[PDB]
Amino acid sequence: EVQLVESGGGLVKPGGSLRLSCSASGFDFDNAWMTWVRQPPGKGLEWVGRITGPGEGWSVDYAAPVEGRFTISRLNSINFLYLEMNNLRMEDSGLYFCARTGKYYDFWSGYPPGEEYFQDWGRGTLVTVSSASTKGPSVFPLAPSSKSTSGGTAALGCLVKDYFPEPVTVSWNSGALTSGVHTFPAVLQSSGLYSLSSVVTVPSSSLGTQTYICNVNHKPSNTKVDKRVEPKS
Amino acid sequence: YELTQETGVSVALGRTVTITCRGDSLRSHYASWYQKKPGQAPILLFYGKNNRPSGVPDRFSGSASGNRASLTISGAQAEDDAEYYCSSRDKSGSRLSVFGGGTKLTVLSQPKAAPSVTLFPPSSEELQANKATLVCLISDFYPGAVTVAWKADSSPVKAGVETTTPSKQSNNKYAASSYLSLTPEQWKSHRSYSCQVTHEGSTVEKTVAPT
Amino acid sequence: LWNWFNITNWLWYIKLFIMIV
Repeated sequence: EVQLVESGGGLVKPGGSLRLSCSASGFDFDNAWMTWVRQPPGKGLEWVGRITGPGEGWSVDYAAPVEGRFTISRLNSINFLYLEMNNLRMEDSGLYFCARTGKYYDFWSGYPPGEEYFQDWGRGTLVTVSSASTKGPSVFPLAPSSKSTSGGTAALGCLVKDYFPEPVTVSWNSGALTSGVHTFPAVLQSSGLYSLSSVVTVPSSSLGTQTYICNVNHKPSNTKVDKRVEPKS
Repeated sequence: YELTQETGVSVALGRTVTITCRGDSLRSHYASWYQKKPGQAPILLFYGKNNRPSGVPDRFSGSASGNRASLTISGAQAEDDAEYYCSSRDKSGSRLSVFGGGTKLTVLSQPKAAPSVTLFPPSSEELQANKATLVCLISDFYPGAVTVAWKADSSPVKAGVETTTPSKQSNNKYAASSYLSLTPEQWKSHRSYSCQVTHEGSTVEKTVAPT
Repeated sequence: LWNWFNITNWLWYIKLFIMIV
């Protein structure tokens, strides 16, 4: 019957602060060690920090990327763990979990101070650090190349660079060209901005006679771009 | 980054497979192991020398030797398809803990598919705006785990790389893209740049050069 | 209410002793 519930996630400007809270029930909280863990969307888990128990004097440790900016704390009568983050960065964006943390040490084979492990977890609370300013895309043509494509065909594209927020839509020749289009999911860059690419594979013999235009649309910035994509000369 | 795990490992239904975690601290400390599925909380699978928590099927067991910790899954099931993370001390004697980079465990549902790779050089237009991006597009692969490496002439480049996590296309294979940001001066000064895509221990490398 | 760090060191120190002897 062990229940861990994190709270306090939300949009923050990248100089700001945020306090997170982890409610606990179903175990002896007052003596339990607790760890905070984060995961950026589509990426790995990262150990944030850990508060010890009585008899360790509630000593606290922190991963190097958060020393001095982050402060772990707790209040035991109501079983609530806490995480105060100041001077946030885009790197700090992610799903933050609180974990009930056991301690392990094998007398014969161990080495101090053994290891810690995360026996129970909450479902986490979502932290988005971005300096949200609408940004319209820059669109550049990706000129036709036949190297990677099937016989008689060529791939050409548009790179859709540094926009915010999602989404952008891409069509080709005003939607008259659907066949052979691959519009790739966006990357979220460390700058907090998105980029994507769309490519179409077409007959090589059409390159001299058929005009190709990518119609890029970014509704949040009210920007439309029609980029003609020619062969390099 | 002191704990290294395979990026991807696959296993056929019913077969046996082992993931590795690697660091110098593993010579001194055991690792714990965690299953992680999208939209769900991590689940502790195994820890220390011989410890499987209540509720975890016997087919999961960890081991260790040297600088390695191995999680072995015996009799792989559909539900084992997930990401797996190891955790231990970053360094011997440390009070800190660290996670490995994660392994995508694929329980195979279709045959293996090799990626198509298209590499575009920077447009003249972007160069004229005093920027340069190389675009390495990667598609139609399965399992959905790739490693992307960039090279300036023959030297690894790490700076200016943004690479998506692979995601499923409408046909159920995966796509990804990687972007290398350079200054026009870097672009014009090298003989070439390369995008290298590793998939299931096979590698495709495409190379472009300023015109 | 002992100290996990001190205790683990204590145990580590005791294992060396036992191994030497």
